[PDB]
Amino acid sequence: RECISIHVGQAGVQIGNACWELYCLEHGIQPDGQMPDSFNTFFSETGAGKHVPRAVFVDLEPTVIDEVRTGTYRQLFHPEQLISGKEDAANNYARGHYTIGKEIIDLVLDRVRKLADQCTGLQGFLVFHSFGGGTGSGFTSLLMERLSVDYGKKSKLEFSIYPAPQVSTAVVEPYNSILTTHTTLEHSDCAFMVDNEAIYDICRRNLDIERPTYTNLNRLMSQIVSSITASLRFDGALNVDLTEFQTNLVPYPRIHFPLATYAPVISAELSVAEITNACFEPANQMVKCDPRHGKYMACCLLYRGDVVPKDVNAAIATIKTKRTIQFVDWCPTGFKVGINYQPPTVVPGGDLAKVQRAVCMLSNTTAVAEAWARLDHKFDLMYAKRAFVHWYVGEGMEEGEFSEAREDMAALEKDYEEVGA
Amino acid sequence: RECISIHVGQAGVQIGNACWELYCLEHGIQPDGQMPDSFNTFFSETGAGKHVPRAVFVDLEPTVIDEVRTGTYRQLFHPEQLISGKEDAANNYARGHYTIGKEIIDLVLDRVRKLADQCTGLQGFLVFHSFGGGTGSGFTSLLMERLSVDYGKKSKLEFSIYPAPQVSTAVVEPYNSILTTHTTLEHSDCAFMVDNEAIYDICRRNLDIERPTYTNLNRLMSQIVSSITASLRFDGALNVDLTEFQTNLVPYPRIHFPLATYAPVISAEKAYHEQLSVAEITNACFEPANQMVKCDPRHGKYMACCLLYRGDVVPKDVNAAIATIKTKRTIQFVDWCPTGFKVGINYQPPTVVPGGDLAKVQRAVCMLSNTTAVAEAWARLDHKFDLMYAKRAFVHWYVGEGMEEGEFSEAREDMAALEKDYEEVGA
Amino acid sequence: ADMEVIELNKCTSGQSFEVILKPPSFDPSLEEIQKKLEAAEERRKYQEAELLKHLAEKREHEREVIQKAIEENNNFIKMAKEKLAQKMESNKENREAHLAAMLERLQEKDKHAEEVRKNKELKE
Amino acid sequence: REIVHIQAGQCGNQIGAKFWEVISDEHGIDPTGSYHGDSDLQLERINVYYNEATGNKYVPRAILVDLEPGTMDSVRSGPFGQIFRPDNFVFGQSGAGNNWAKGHYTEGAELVDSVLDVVRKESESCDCLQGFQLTHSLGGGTGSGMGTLLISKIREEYPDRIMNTFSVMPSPKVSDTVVEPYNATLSVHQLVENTDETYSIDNEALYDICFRTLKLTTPTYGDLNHLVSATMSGVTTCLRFPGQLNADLRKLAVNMVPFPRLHFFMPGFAPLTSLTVPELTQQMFDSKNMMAACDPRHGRYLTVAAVFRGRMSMKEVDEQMLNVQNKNSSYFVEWIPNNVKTAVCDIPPRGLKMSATFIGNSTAIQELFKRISEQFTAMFRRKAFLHWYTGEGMDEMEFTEAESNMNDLVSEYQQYQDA
Amino acid sequence: REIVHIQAGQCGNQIGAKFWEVISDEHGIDPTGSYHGDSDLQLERINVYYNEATGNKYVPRAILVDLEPGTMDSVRSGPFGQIFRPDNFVFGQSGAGNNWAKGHYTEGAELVDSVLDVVRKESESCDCLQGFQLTHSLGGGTGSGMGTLLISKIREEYPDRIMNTFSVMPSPKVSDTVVEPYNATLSVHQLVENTDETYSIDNEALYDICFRTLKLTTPTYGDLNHLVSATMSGVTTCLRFPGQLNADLRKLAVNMVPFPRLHFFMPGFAPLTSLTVPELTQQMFDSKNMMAACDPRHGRYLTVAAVFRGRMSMKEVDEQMLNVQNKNSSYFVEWIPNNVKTAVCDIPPRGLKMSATFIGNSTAIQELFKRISEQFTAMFRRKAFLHWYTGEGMDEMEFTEAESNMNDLVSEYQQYQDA
Ligand SMILES: CC[C@@H](C)[C@@H]([C@H](CC(=O)N1CCC[C@H]1[C@H](OC)[C@H](C)C(=O)NCCc1ccccc1)OC)N(C)C(=O)[C@@H](NC(=O)[C@H](C(C)C)N(C)C)C(C)C
Ligand SMILES: Nc1nc2c(ncn2[C@@H]2O[C@H](COP(=O)(O)OP(=O)(O)OP(=O)(O)O)[C@@H](O)[C@H]2O)c(=O)[nH]1
Ligand SMILES: Nc1nc2c(ncn2[C@@H]2O[C@H](COP(=O)(O)OP(=O)(O)OP(=O)(O)O)[C@@H](O)[C@H]2O)c(=O)[nH]1
Ligand SMILES: COc1cc2c(c(OC)c1OC)-c1ccc(OC)c(=O)cc1[C@@H](NC(C)=O)CC2
Ligand SMILES: COc1cc2c(c(OC)c1OC)-c1ccc(OC)c(=O)cc1[C@@H](NC(C)=O)CC2
Ligand SMILES: Nc1nc2c(ncn2[C@@H]2O[C@H](COP(=O)(O)OP(=O)(O)O)[C@@H](O)[C@H]2O)c(=O)[nH]1
Ligand SMILES: Nc1nc2c(ncn2[C@@H]2O[C@H](COP(=O)(O)OP(=O)(O)O)[C@@H](O)[C@H]2O)c(=O)[nH]1
Ligand SMILES: [Mg+2]
Ligand SMILES: [Mg+2]
Repeated sequence: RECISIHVGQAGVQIGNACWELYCLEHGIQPDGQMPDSFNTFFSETGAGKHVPRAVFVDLEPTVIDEVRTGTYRQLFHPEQLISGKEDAANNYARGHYTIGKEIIDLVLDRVRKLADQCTGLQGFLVFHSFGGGTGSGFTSLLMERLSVDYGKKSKLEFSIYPAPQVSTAVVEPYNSILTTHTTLEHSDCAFMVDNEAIYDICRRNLDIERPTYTNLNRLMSQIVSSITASLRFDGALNVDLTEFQTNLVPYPRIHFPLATYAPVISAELSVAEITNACFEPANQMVKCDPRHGKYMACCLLYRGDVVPKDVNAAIATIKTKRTIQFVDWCPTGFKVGINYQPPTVVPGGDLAKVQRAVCMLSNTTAVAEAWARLDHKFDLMYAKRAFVHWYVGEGMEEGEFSEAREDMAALEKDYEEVGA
Repeated sequence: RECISIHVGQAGVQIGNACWELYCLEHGIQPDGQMPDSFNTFFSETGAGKHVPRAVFVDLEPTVIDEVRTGTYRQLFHPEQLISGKEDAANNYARGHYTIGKEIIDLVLDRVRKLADQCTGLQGFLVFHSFGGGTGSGFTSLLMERLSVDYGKKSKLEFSIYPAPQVSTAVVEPYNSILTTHTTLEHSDCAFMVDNEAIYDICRRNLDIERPTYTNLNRLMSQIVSSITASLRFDGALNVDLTEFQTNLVPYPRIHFPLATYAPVISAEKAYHEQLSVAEITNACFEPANQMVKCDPRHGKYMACCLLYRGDVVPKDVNAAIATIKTKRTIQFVDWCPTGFKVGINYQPPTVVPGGDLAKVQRAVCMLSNTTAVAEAWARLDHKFDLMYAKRAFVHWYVGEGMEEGEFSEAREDMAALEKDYEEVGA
Repeated sequence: ADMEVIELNKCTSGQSFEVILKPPSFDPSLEEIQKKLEAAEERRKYQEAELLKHLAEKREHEREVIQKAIEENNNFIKMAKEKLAQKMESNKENREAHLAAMLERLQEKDKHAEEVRKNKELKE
Repeated sequence: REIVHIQAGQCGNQIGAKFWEVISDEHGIDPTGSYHGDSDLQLERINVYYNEATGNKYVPRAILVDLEPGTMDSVRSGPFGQIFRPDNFVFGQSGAGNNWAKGHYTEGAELVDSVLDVVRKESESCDCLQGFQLTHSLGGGTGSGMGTLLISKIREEYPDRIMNTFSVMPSPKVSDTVVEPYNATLSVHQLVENTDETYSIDNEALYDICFRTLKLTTPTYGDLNHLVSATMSGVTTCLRFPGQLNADLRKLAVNMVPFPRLHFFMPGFAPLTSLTVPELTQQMFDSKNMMAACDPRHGRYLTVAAVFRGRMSMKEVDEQMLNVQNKNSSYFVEWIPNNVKTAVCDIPPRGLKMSATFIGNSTAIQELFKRISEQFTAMFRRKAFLHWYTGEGMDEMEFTEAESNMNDLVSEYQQYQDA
Repeated sequence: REIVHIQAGQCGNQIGAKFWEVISDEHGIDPTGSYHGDSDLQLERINVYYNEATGNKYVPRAILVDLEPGTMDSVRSGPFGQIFRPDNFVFGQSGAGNNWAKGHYTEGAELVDSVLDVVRKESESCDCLQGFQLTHSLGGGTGSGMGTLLISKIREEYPDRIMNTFSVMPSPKVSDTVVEPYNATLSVHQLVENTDETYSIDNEALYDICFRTLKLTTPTYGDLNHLVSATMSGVTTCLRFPGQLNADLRKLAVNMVPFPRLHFFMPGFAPLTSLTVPELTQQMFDSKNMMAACDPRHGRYLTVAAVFRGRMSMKEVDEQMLNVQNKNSSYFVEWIPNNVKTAVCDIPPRGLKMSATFIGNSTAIQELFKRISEQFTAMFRRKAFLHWYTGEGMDEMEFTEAESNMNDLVSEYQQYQDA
């Protein structure tokens, strides 16, 4: 009933930056923060006229955060909610969690404390961060440690960008990923992975954008992010509420990692059923993998726009009887379906067209640990020669922290496979 | 020579309510209690003007007793003689005899004591109560225990409504019946059962009333009840006092259960037909069809008979009636008995309720019989009990209020004994 | 039927009489228990002083499992504050006299660099 | 003689809002105002559901309980929204969870008192209070959780008095939520112990009823909610009107339950939707017509009760009932003698110049319980989402106590098909 | 985020004069004046190399060190001679020697302070200084000697910050001495210890590049110097322009060096002298094209980075690169997963509407080091000219420590051709 976004580090920021852009257009707030449902979930009607996001932005180098207080939306945020740290984390987790985090962590934590100080029953956090990458792995990890202390119950939802070869990574990446995951894990309640590769693959194919920008990919994620949070922003008597959407998505306290298929992505310039039917689609996934391989344990469709349950149930029926079903051993075969009457608003300049209705399929499938391995294998064979390890042992880390994380990784990789039959 | 009615619980009450209504009409008392033989048997000529019944009324839920101090007759009774107890017995004997009885028993007993305090030689009690049903089984049973202490000799006559499937009962019913009967028995001197079903069957048939009210049935019983007590309101030989009842109906101290047949029951609008012959009324006394407890004595054996004629009648005929049943029906008396027939003639003509469904008659008989086939009725109750109890049925609902698993035992015990005594008086 | 009628009681406003028709043929209370009235009363105050301190039971298990929860969140807090004090210190210690481990490279190639321009002072 | 009424949470509250919108109608009460009805009877027993107030005015005996404002602000606006004492409202402000623990223990207890404190003032201010009845979802959190408790809390502050519940036992079809099996299993154990009569309203039956026979293609939480509403009507009735029996409701209880194990009644209705009398019986006694998803067949009846409504003679009613039990002899128990009772009342409902409603204590209900104790061990099996409650501060084996009790119950139901 | 720049001595200085003459061009700065360029980007990162001054005006972040007036007065006159802050000049006045000792010890130290005192004022007057880069001869004296020291002195006054060097590793084919082997071997030991990344510019390669392919007859210190100049350009670039990555240069470092042993990169260029893109890659990845005289073949790559210049689409760039590694699979290490990264920038250099530059951490460089540690023991197999440094105040075995260290390094490069 009050809901704070934290975006940390290049990705975290840029992803967010361009989906508060979408939130605003959705709720019809003009850049300067003014505007002529309830959506108070995400904004404070501060003073008379203006609206201000319920957000903090933290990067350890200006640049990104900087071109925020540069590019219209200059106004949106209060001067203090964007934190910035003079010196980069240099693509390495040691720095973020320890060396240069130490510095800015205590200020950050005070400013989130300030936006919650002003919420009669805050209920959570939407942490936005990269998987590899200095400050995204590191600071996040540090942040979430501390937050768990100051706000024990209060949910932490992480949105994670699992990285890929061709939306550019960097050698050491894999280390950082394996690294944060492990720490973050026993502190984060539920986590939405986003395969950059998948996203990038959607653009190249469905939009025709040959070599996509960050901002290119970022719009797509924006839409996906909205369509999740959509729930707790406004109402619409038909559903909404992530609170108890999670309920299904995480059967098992290991922070599980839902997979976001999204409805129609079609370039500017379809039947209730058809959109659905593209949710059960490798091609249209949002982490590279596949569930003709893995088993489901939690399913959940998030429809947006003008839709009718009549139409929604008879498309759900014949989804159970001509396709690959895939529900593990011991579950209801669920399908928590949520409709939000409010039609899917999109960015005018952008590459996608106005739709009429858009699905959103959240799935907890076992084959998402296809994605955990491809990360692990990289790690294992680099580490197999200390790779770059020293760059971390330097900033103050341990030879055995790297061990005792990959430790954990191999355990989770099994749990997932261990929910077999 | 002074005679107190106690009516306990729904049935008890309503039955009474509507037959003091007839007593009044009979003795010509206006509702407010004023009037312009002796009948002091049943009223006290209190203060100047008014008459008041010699009655108490006890229910554990208002409602019934309430609509008494509501519906003209409002006046008849003194404020205090109607006792009412906030909380229902809920259809179970446990509550009546123990749990909720305990509360109101000590007050009741004091108010009967009061109507007797003012009787120079009270002679008895006319207890009116249901067979199944919460307070009707339970309170009664508690009452009659206590009365037997405070008033040792003094007769207790019970009028009991043996219940039936279709004048509505309730599962547990059979429990309660069997239950009270056992306790009540070694305390009550003589008892007139009244088969609800029998009564209901009389209406459906003789009155054409398709689906009868309580009030519909109750009137009938009213008539019958009068026609018994008749004796001891007007004085003129046989059941003059209460003692005379034992003498005449019970051969065998086991509280026996006389069966009332009643004379002509004929729907008004017939009123003006040829009134029936002294003989004919008699002849319908010996009539399954006209019984007042479902059973039959072409099956059982008599041991005490007794005709109660009302109206202008003459012995000479009463006789030559009796005469051609002796050689027209099933005589049928027990190995070691005369073939009795104490006849009671009362000159006073049978008065009836104007609104009512029956017509003014000219004479009406009343046949009280002690027959062994009344234990037909004891069995039909027992069988129910036995087969419910065969799985503890509802028993807990009583064990709860404080009863014993073995009180249920040691009552059905008694029941199987009586059921034999009755069959054990057969040649 | 053939009757014979015994006379018994002719009276102001009624008559009685028998009509014997054929010869026959051949041949405490205790005030006591209002005490058992007290027996029921007894075994119900028990009946209920059961479900009572049996439901006073089914509470403060309640009050217990409430606490075995907050009492298990405090475990998670002062278990994982020191997963951080003994890390954000097993660190700033692991480096703060460990970057100065990089200065025994320097005050060494320095107290030798001075040390052999003291060799040049070996041309006097 | 007098009864206060509890509504708890999303389903418990909407169920009642459409319960009060009907009885208030049949008595004739404006949104606020008192009487307006060309009948007269009504006000005999208006006592039983209406502690009346200032001016003439009628305010229902109603305690409104929920753990999120939501569905409660949904009633203050809408139906007879004005009608309930605005101080008889208890908001939760926090989450419900949809998790039985939060409802019965943590976020629950938290409120309890301030509803306990209100049932008190309302009951302790009746005049010969007879009992409580309460409505609720049986899976899901607030209703099911806080409820079970509230009634477990009511007992004790009232031993003595009897416990009445309408419980919507939840199904796979119409609402997912990987959990209810848990919440329900947990509550079913809980009912079995605390209450005297409960009415199993199976949502599965309810929506299968709008479909297999009704062709309502996409059933509202409304219609279906409207079904229960009218079944609530006729189940009461002699409670709230008549001149036949008088119904202590304890008089009910003590007659419809041979075995202490509060046996759960399956209800069912006469003319369905939104009438010869024969044709009104063979409908009421048909399985396609029961509010609990069981075919009373595999399972005989213990005790049955039916109450009829409107202008029709108890001539055909007597002998249509005393018929059903012959063209179906062996499906009512042998050893409970007159175990099917009918009652006649002649003041019509919604539309309808004719309507029967039916209450059956049938071992066919074993069927309904088994199946949830099976969605249960199909999860509590590999200790499924259990973690949502391990974490709430509950023990692992406190689930095994209620599976191991619900199975005990199913077993009695079974045992009783005897000699 | 900010970087000050050191130039030391004859080669170190001339290299920079033609480094600044190119970057100053691409941003658009007169000899003195500020801007003049019909582009716009430029001034984003002009920050990084230009501590700006009075009026508008742009003055480079530049420390100029030499131990004889000579080559410094050669810059004040000539190119963008005016541009450097005249107090950023440190003259030596005495001999250089062309001997590493004089530079690192006696005639060196002498000055160090008055350049250490300047790097301070310029760095300590940046605002989030990122690191230093310095240029120098690796054989010869002042550049190589005073350099090694200056950086050995910079570390310590700055631990923390990272160390960047362009080093001209000197050759038999085209050099002005016989001693360099000494100076270089002494310095190579010295770098391996102090810096984070170094660029080996082999003069052998440089002149062999003007000959084996160019036919450039008698090569000036002019051209050949011009090559390094434009290679310095494209090696920075993302440091000084873009909108792609952002490049902490520590971000570079930490990604290009698996092993602490500051592994020395070998550079190389696209279109050479004084362009299809395929033909731009196979040029950039060809051994005849590397600024360090090695054939990357006998020697696999650890990590590689390439930055492209001019408007051309990253469609063919993506897949031309992700090509080279297949038509040459086994020559990039197996165990460093994505160890070849490309960056695209679209603002042209000197002429050229197309230009790639390439940075490779290859054990092929082992080849370059072995050969100098061999000119060495072909002379330290003699205490040959050693007497120039014995005499300067140095010990005999302080050469053996650096032969014995230069051999250790060559041994790691070797060891890593593993599993
Ligand atoms: C099982 C719920 C069902 C009854 C309705 C839906 C939900 C609903 O509550 N509605 C419809 C619009 C408004 C509301 C009611 O209409 C009269 C009404 C206002 C009401 O009584 N509401 C309850 C109060 C409330 C208000 C505000 C917030 C929460 C609750 O009712 C139509 N619904 C969306 C579904 O059934 C959906 N079910 C499914 O998709 C499937 C099932 C049925 C197989 N999922 C479980 C996978 C649809 C697709 C058939
Ligand atoms: N989808 C998407 N991915 C990004 C974006 N920026 C970085 N990434 C990815 O995240 C990883 C790099 O993390 P960064 O956030 O850039 O590193 P950081 O330390 O958090 O940020 P910096 O301090 O600026 O270096 C790589 O896998 C990139 O592919 C972005 O804007 N969108
Ligand atoms: N003839 C007749 N029978 C009645 C009447 N009222 C109840 N009965 C019967 O008596 C039995 C029920 O007993 P009740 O007197 O109603 O029960 P109670 O506990 O005595 O009275 P309540 O406290 O009002 O419950 C059933 O078998 C009914 O058929 C009546 O008015 N007339
Ligand atoms: C001047 O700024 C540069 C800075 C960096 C890189 C680089 O080479 C292309 C630069 O250009 C010379 C860089 C390097 C190397 C890597 O190793 C392959 C890597 O993964 C990654 C990179 C760069 N990152 C990306 C995503 O390409 C970050 C560091
Ligand atoms: C609301 O008030 C009701 C109250 C009762 C009964 C009932 O069902 C018709 C009610 O209607 C729902 C009732 C029930 C059941 C019996 O079991 C078959 C019984 O014998 C007897 C009854 C009722 N009694 C009679 C004589 O019909 C008494 C209790
Ligand atoms: N029939 C009926 N059932 C409902 C309703 N609302 C919820 N339910 C059922 O009960 C379950 C959850 O109940 P809910 O009311 O949300 O629990 P609460 O949060 O405690 O109030 C669902 O699975 C449904 O099957 C209602 O409107 N009517
Ligand atoms: N490419 C390049 N190399 C040079 C230049 N000047 C000197 N060198 C190389 O470095 C060695 C000596 O460098 P030098 O600059 O004279 O040393 P300094 O006295 O310390 O400045 C020579 O052997 C050359 O190979 C230059 O102008 N350009
Ligand atoms: Mg970073
Ligand atoms: Mg009763």
